[PDB]
Amino acid sequence: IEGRHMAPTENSTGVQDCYRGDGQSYRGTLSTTITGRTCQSWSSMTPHWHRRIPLYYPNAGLTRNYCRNPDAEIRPWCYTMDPSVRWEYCNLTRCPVTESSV
Repeated sequence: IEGRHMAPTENSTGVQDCYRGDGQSYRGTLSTTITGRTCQSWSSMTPHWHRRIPLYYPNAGLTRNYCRNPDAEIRPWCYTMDPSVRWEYCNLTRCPVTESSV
């Protein structure tokens, strides 16, 4: 989990940083994504329109810019603060330990 710049890439098999269990299971608290990007606080309208602000959706409970995803899958998928991305995967990757059955 977490890390610094080193891998010239990202998205699943692009950047380092391994996850555990369900990277997008309402966990993490890293508020980061990859090696120089965040989740973009859902409300900070400046670089890019994050998404349906806490007015249309049933106020689920987004942790500001805490790298995460609305529903689920395996890894989060939210924009970043860096005005040169608009989208990035949280610093979480398949670790060579945990497995998956269901």
